[PDB]
Amino acid sequence: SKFYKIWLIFDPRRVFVAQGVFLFLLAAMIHLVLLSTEHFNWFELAAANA
Amino acid sequence: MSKFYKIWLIFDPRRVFVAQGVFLFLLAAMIHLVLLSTEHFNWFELAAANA
Amino acid sequence: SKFYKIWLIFDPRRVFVAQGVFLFLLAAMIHLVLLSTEHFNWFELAAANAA
Amino acid sequence: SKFYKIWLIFDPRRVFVAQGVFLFLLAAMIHLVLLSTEHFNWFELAAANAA
Amino acid sequence: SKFYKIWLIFDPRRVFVAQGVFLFLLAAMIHLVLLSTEHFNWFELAAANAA
Amino acid sequence: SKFYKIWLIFDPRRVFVAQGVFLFLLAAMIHLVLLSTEHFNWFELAAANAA
Amino acid sequence: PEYQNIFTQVQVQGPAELGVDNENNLTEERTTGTGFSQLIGWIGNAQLGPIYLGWFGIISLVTGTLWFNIVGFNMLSQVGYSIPEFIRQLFWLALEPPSPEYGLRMPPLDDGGWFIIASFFLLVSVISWWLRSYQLAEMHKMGKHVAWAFAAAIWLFLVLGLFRPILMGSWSEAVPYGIFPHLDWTTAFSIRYGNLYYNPFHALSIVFLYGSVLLFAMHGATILAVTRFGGDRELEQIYDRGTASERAGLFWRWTMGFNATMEGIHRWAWWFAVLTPITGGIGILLTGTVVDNWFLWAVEHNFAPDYTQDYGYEAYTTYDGFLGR
Amino acid sequence: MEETFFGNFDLASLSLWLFYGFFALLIYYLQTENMREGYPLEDDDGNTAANQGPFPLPKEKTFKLQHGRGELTLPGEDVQRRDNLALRKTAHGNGFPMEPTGDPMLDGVGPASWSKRRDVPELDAHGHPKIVPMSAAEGFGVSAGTDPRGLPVMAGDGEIVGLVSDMWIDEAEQLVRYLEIELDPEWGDGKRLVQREMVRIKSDRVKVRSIYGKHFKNVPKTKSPNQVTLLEEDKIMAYYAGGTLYADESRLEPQL
Amino acid sequence: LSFTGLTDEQAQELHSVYMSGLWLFSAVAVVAHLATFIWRPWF
Amino acid sequence: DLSFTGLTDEQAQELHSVYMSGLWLFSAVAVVAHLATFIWRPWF
Amino acid sequence: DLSFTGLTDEQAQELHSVYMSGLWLFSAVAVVAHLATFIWRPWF
Amino acid sequence: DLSFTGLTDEQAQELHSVYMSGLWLFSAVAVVAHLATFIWRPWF
Amino acid sequence: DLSFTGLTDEQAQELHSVYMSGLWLFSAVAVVAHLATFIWRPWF
Amino acid sequence: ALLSFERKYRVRGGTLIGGDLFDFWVGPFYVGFFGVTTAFFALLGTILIFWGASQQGTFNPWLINIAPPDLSYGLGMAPLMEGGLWQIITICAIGAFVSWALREVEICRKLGMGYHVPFAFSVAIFAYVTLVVFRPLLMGAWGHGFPYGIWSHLDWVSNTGYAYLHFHYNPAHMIAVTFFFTTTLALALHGALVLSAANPPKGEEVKGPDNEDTFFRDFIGYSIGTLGIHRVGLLLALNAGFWSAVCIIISGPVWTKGWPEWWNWWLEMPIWPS
Ligand code: BCL
Ligand code: BCL
Ligand SMILES: CC[C@H]1c2cc3[nH]c4c(c3C)C(=O)[C@H](C(=O)OC)c4c3nc(cc4[nH]c(cc(n2)[C@@H]1C)c(C(C)=O)c4C)[C@@H](C)[C@@H]3CCC(=O)OC/C=C(\C)CCC[C@H](C)CCC[C@H](C)CCCC(C)C
Ligand SMILES: CC[C@H]1c2cc3[nH]c4c(c3C)C(=O)[C@H](C(=O)OC)c4c3nc(cc4[nH]c(cc(n2)[C@@H]1C)c(C(C)=O)c4C)[C@@H](C)[C@@H]3CCC(=O)OC/C=C(\C)CCC[C@H](C)CCC[C@H](C)CCCC(C)C
Ligand SMILES: COC(C)(C)C(=O)/C=C/C(C)=C/C=C/C(C)=C/C=C/C(C)=C/C=C/C=C(C)/C=C/C=C(/C)CC/C=C(/C)CCC=C(C)C
Ligand SMILES: COC(C)(C)C(=O)/C=C/C(C)=C/C=C/C(C)=C/C=C/C(C)=C/C=C/C=C(C)/C=C/C=C(/C)CC/C=C(\C)CCC=C(C)C
Ligand SMILES: COC(C)(C)C(=O)/C=C/C(C)=C/C=C/C(C)=C/C=C/C(C)=C/C=C/C=C(C)/C=C/C=C(\C)CC/C=C(/C)CCC=C(C)C
Ligand SMILES: COC(C)(C)C(=O)/C=C/C(C)=C/C=C/C(C)=C/C=C/C(C)=C/C=C/C=C(C)/C=C/C=C(\C)CC/C=C(\C)CCC=C(C)C
Ligand SMILES: COC(C)(C)C(=O)/C=C/C(C)=C/C=C/C(C)=C/C=C/C(C)=C\C=C/C=C(C)/C=C/C=C(\C)CC/C=C(\C)CCC=C(C)C
Ligand SMILES: COC(C)(C)C(=O)\C=C/C(C)=C/C=C/C(C)=C/C=C/C(C)=C/C=C\C=C(C)\C=C\C=C(\C)CC/C=C(/C)CCC=C(C)C
Ligand SMILES: [Fe+3]
Repeated sequence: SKFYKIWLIFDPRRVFVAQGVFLFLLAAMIHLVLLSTEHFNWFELAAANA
Repeated sequence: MSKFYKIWLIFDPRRVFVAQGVFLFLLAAMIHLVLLSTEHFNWFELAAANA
Repeated sequence: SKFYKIWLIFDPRRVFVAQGVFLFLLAAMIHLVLLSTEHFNWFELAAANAA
Repeated sequence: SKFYKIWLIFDPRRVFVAQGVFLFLLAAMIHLVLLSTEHFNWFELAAANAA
Repeated sequence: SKFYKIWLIFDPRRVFVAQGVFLFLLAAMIHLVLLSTEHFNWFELAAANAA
Repeated sequence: SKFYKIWLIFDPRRVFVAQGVFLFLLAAMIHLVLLSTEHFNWFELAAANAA
Repeated sequence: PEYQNIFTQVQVQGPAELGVDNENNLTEERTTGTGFSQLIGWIGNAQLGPIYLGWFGIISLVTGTLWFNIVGFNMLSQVGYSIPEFIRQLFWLALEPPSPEYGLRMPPLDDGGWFIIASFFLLVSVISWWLRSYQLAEMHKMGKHVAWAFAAAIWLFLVLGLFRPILMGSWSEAVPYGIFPHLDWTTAFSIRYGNLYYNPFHALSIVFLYGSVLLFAMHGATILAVTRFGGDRELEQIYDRGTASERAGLFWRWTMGFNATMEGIHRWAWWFAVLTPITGGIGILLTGTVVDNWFLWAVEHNFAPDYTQDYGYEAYTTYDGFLGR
Repeated sequence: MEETFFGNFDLASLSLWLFYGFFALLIYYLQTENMREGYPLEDDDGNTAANQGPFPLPKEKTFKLQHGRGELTLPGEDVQRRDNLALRKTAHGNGFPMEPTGDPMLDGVGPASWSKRRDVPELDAHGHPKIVPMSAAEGFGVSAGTDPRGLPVMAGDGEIVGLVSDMWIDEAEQLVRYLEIELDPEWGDGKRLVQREMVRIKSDRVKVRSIYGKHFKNVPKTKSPNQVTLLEEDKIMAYYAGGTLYADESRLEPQL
Repeated sequence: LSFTGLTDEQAQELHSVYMSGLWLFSAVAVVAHLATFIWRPWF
Repeated sequence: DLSFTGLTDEQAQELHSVYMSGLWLFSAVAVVAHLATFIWRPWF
Repeated sequence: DLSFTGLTDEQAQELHSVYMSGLWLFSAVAVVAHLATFIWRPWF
Repeated sequence: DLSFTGLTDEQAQELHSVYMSGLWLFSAVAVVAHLATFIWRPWF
Repeated sequence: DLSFTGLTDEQAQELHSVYMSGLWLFSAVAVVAHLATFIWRPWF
Repeated sequence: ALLSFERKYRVRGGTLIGGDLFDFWVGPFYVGFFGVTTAFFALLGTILIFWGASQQGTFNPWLINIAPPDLSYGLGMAPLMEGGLWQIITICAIGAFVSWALREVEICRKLGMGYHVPFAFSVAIFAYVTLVVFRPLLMGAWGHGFPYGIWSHLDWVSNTGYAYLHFHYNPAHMIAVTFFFTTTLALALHGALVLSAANPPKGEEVKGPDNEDTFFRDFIGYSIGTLGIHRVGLLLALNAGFWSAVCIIISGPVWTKGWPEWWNWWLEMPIWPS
């Protein structure tokens, strides 16, 4: 495709900071949702495995 | 339909792309949160209920 | 008829953003109204149908 | 008849915006009072029917 | 008879807006007053009339 | 590979302070969520081993 | 009577003031969109000038919306997506903190799990806004008193929802995200731990809260009283003291025996306001983690008043007498 | 922790006494920072007073003034001191009011007293004078309220002493500062400035109650009609406020 | 004569289009009200 | 000749022609969506 | 003509051609995700 | 032709080529992590 | 050729090389730490 | 003693009553006719507090408590040690506060400045007056005033707050509290701007009004100005004092049930569906 032209509109400095902050907040939020559950809380699964 | 490309004359592509991106993610997060609030489409609860 | 003159009075940039937020808010509001009713809540009906 | 002169006094863009806001709010209000009544609430009538 | 001179005192643009706001509010208030009464509430009468 | 140009757009001084406080804040948060866990609290676990 | 400078009696509007600039190049991130409101111009400046939007500002605005939306989406889902009921119960609904049974662990999404996630975005949003205040002061080449004063407010903000729950070992100690519920929490917090009136730091915070309103009524009235001498231009009165600073000082010197300077008034102003959450943060941090009962603490330290009169209503009147029968 | 260090002195009590020490230091710091101007105290005769207060003078702080106006250390000799004041002591001791030796408004003593500020106009960020007439200001106009230009000016005794020809604005803050008064030949000779804070603007007139009709001819003037210095600003504003007590004997004498 | 700086000829052109839209909006409302009255009369 | 936004009469038709094209496409999808949901669970 | 943002007719057409390609790719993924979800747990 | 933020088309071409390398690298680790997690504890 | 921070290609190229050396060193200690703590008390 | 600039301001005149009989300065303080009455009322009130403290049995400032009479005494005078001393101290306190405000009028009249400060203090007096005489008058007994103790008057606030079952739900309390937390908000930021502009980083020039004007423009998108902040600032604090006076004068004379029950008007509106 010709997706390389997105950088002709977006500033590379702005996207990378936004992309970096958005991805970490996503990863932290998704990880917390897993911790909320009882089936995917790996900390609780280890306790239940002993 | 085929002449929809003129929308970029009215709209600045820079600010609309940002507005679309924020709206698209907020839509995606909101719908997932709505699904999680239900008793049937909470895929996390169904995984536990299936084991 | 000849309603094209509305764009001589209304700025196309300002109306398009105005109707964009209005359309989504209306669409979101009507969807929420359906979700507030027992009959038209498609999320709660899937649970009943599955059981 | 001769009412066309109202635009020599009223600003067409200032009134069309006011008319658009007023017309939707008026339409929303009447739709709301219909839902308040038990007889004209089409969402509740649909729930009552086929049940 | 010669009441047309009221426009020499009242600005036509000022009075027209005030009259338009006053007339709708008066019409809305009277309509709401009838709904308050138990005899002229056409919404509740239709429910009673339909038995 | 080619990622060495990431510094052509980011100020190394500005990133490193943000890149530095973030790691400690992450490490502190990760270290605390293990303390809140019964299975991984090494402080409370040593007491269990001592018995 | 004489013109009390409370509302400006004539407004002048010129070209919009886009702001000063230096080598830090502030104008890159400014919106360059200005509006003038004549209604707000009666009491203050009428220009709704451009706002500098950086990355701390955008991240704070975006993450603050996520906390606002997550709380709002939960509240809307709490009433079953009933918009009329959501509006009716808007002041009553909230995003309640996790149940105490979960401690500091991550609770289920319906039992405070979304509260932690919403709190996480709120914490990022508040800290980002503080960084914006710090960065803007540094890029404006001024002192960081705005950021430092904000950090004092964040101190109580962090203690209420982050520091004390960690020290107490339970996320349930946080404050619910509701209009009335955080008022219920405020009342319940005082009742649970004795009487927060007898907390010395709560009393100390009230001293500076009362002093802040007392000073800023005094400073506002004094400046408006000397605004006929250009007293509202305080900065020029600091670098070159006029009669506005002299009469303002002499008014308070002749009234209560001592006064301040045009610059020293704001040091009193800054510190009294800053000490309001600083003492409050200490008082809340010492509540539960240390004391758990403040009136008994007052009795132990001998500053709780003792009353000798009787307590029942029968000791003062009769039921029939009160009813007038 | 729920243990007392000694007796009933717990962590909560320790933090309370730590704040007492900090607040005592803060009060000392705040009060000394308030003493950068006006000290030493001196007495009525002008000599340095025997008593100077419990708090010592603070260490000198230096202000780097903008627009190339040099440095400024507040603790030191005050350049705003006024000399040759037209006052005499009503008592040989201290703590008694001074009696003006002439016209209090003309001599600038009491409510009419000004301060020897810099004889240069206040400058905004750009560098040009902050307060300028609307005729000199570009793009400025009245946006709300009553425009005082052209309205007659009424004094405290009801006399009409002229009409407002122009009004000076703070273009940096977009605020009105003064109103020029074109004094009538029967009352004055030229143009006088009155601050916006001492004039009440009505529909048909602007009224200043502090100054009578006969006192406008003595209002301090400006060297140039395009700018006003801080010294002229201080003299003009103080004159009007001095009329609140010195316009007539009734104002100075007790009201009851 | 004209408070909006708009000519008489322009006003007649504007009103003719506005009335055409008004009748079209009212025509839909008449059909909409007719359908509602048949489905659930209120008289 | 009348214009408050600077668009020429000729080019206002060009914009409105597309705007109708977007309107009918948006409305056509809405009709199909409304048709589908009425067969699913009618509200009349 | 009628360029409110400075883009010419060819630039707008070129940008929309890429945007439509991105839109369809995003929509194609959404349909597959929606198709898989309905098979897993239908909502109709 | 059109460049709002300034860099030429060739510079944007090489910027995206490097960017997709990071994007594919980030996705490759994400897919493996998602694949490993599903084997460990499936959510479907 | 393109730089938003005023650094030439070779100046940032050696900036990255020394930076990764810290990153790999930081990750190498972390890899050993996770490998050590998994043997101690595994979470999988 | 004087200041480096005080001599030119210490002029004769500006009194409201008494003329030059009292028109002198004692130390830095200005003594007027109302400075004489302030000295009499403040000293008499202070001494009577310690006289009441002596017979109360304790001189501990925390435990000193001069309480109002019982509600049975109504609006009449009570025995001086059965609540009557509180009534005299209240009269002395009201006389001292009014004299203090009137003394400030003489001071600012002699300085040719506005009367904003005595007016602003009068709001604080009104908040005290509505607490000690106005509310007891409406409720029919002097025993409804707060006692004169450092910690004893906190128990009155706590009991009066819970006399309406949850006092946060008082609508006027919400308005008044919102003004306190915002007045301190305005004080913190306004004090910060002047300090930040006058005290830039070391080695850099001080800033003028423009720099702080454009700072909150860059910060929050709007700046009320140097003059506006003092105008809104006095209004924010005066409204804080006024609405606090309102919230307590409607608690008992105007509203006797619980304050949560007040919000029942909003809950059961006819528009809300059942
Ligand atoms: C029954 C009620 C209890 C009570 C329980 C409490 C509790 C509980 C607390 C107080 C505290 C306070 N109490 Mg108390 N208090 C009572 C009786 C009183 C009385 C009285 C006359 O009776 C008074 C005057 C006070 C006064 C006070 C203040 C001194 C103090 C708050 C400090 C501060 O400024 O907060 C203001 C600070 C904040 C609001 C938090 C900071 C906010 C952050 C920084 C801003 C984030 C904004 C957010 C993102 C939203 C932004 C949205 C914008 C639109 C964009 N209390 C009784 C005893 N009191 C506090 C304290 O202890 O301090 C030591 C506290 O926690
Ligand atoms: C159970 C307790 C209830 C409660 C019950 C009450 C009650 C009861 C009252 C208030 C009132 C107030 N409450 Mg409440 N309130 C509660 C919780 C709170 C909280 C909180 C964070 O939780 C806050 C911030 C507040 C805030 C406030 C303000 C609205 C107000 C404080 C008094 C006032 O404004 O000054 C006004 C007082 C004055 C201005 C004093 C005047 C001073 C005089 C003129 C000068 C004194 C001079 C003196 C002699 C000193 C000189 C000596 C030395 C020489 C200097 N409340 C809890 C829920 N609240 C009080 C009020 O409104 O009073 C009007 C009131 O009566
Ligand atoms: C707009 C409302 C705000 C406000 C404003 C305000 N207060 C003011 C002023 C202003 C504008 C002044 O100009 C004036 C001043 O000069 O302050 C330094 C003042 C003032 N308000 C003061 C304090 C104060 N302000 C308070 C609050 C407020 N005042 C509000 C927040 C409070 C609270 C909340 O309680 C207090 C305690 C004083 C520092 C001063 C008034 C000085 C005065 O009245 O002097 C004459 C009297 C004496 C020296 C002593 C009199 C003693 C009595 C005869 C006996 C005791 C009576 C009293 C009831 C004792 C009760 C004790 C117990 C409750 C512990
Ligand atoms: C303790 C002394 C006082 C104080 C001090 C203080 N507060 C401060 C400061 C200081 C010194 C600042 O510098 C700072 C500031 O910037 O002030 C302007 C601030 C501040 N404290 C504030 C308020 C505040 N102050 C309070 C109290 C106080 N703090 C005291 C009065 C309180 C209380 C009573 O608790 C509050 C709530 C803020 C206005 C401000 C900084 C908060 C901030 O901006 O946080 C970042 C968050 C956002 C930008 C967004 C928040 C959420 C939005 C409402 C969501 C968007 C809604 C919108 C409808 C969009 C919807 C979109 C969707 C539909 C898609
Ligand atoms: C309730 O909701 C629940 C269900 C819980 C929920 O979770 C909702 C989830 C939702 C909504 C998912 C939303 C996620 C989305 C959309 C995923 C976006 C993710 C993306 C897009 C990944 C980009 C990766 C690219 C990077 C990160 C780096 C590239 C790295 C390189 C290194 C860049 C630099 C390249 C160079 C060559 C150097 C620079 C060159 C020069 C300067 C020349
Ligand atoms: C039940 O009761 C409650 C619950 C209360 C309720 O729900 C009440 C509901 C009520 C009251 C309904 C009120 C809604 C109404 C009335 C709906 C009108 C809404 C309409 C009609 C909106 C259509 C918009 C679609 C377009 C139009 C898209 C356009 C798309 C195209 C792509 C854009 C055009 C592009 C160009 C022009 C290119 C530019 C051209 C050049 C540059 C040349
Ligand atoms: C055996 O079975 C039997 C018995 C057969 C049976 O089934 C009985 C069923 C029966 C009887 C059906 C009863 C239902 C009925 C009747 C349905 C109501 C029908 C309705 C409600 C019609 C909607 C159309 C409204 C639109 C779509 C408006 C669009 C509005 C436009 C968009 C205007 C707004 C836009 C503007 C631009 C204007 C603003 C102007 C400026 C801003 C200038
Ligand atoms: C129980 O009662 C309760 C519920 C309590 C109650 O309150 C009852 C309700 C009450 C009493 C409300 C009373 C209702 C009233 C009064 C109804 C007003 C409604 C009106 C007036 C209808 C206007 C329609 C106008 C349009 C929609 C035109 C369309 C315009 C078109 C689109 C043209 C636009 C222009 C152009 C295209 C270009 C023109 C320019 C050039 C040619 C240059
Ligand atoms: C209560 O409500 C409940 C029921 C919960 C609910 O959920 C209701 C939800 C409701 C009503 C929301 C309905 C959502 C709607 C309608 C949103 C449709 C979304 C749409 C239409 C947009 C998607 C596609 C956009 C992309 C993704 C484009 C791709 C962009 C590409 C990637 C850009 C590439 C471009 C370039 C590179 C430019 C080239 C440059 C040069 C040539 C210079
Ligand atoms: C129309 O739009 C939609 C969208 C529909 C909508 O509804 C709009 C939203 C609506 C109406 C919601 C209205 C929100 C309301 C009323 C909320 C009021 C809020 C109140 C009163 C706040 C109380 C004080 C709370 C404290 C004091 C917090 C301090 C805690 C902080 C955050 C510390 C961090 C905490 C943590 C736990 C850290 C977690 C992090 C990790 C674990 C890493
Ligand atoms: Fe100030």
